[PDB]
Amino acid sequence: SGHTAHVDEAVKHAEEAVAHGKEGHTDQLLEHAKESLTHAKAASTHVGHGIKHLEDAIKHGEEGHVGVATKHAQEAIEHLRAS
Ligand code: NI
Repeated sequence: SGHTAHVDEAVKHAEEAVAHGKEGHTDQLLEHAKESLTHAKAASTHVGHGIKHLEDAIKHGEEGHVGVATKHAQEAIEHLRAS
């Protein structure tokens, strides 16, 4: 897709990852963070910050720290929305 659609899908999935994370839905946050990341990579400086945070969100999620994965996914949205 073009840049716009990828950024949009990256934001939407990151929003859904955040929403899952606040509910403690670790695997669902992971599923969406990974979809967000695929789109953010396909959209590829705002985007690069978003990618870094999504990668961090996935690492922390895989580590059982869904609060920390959530915050990183929120940070990714801020950056992706910047872009
Ligand atoms: Ni594309």
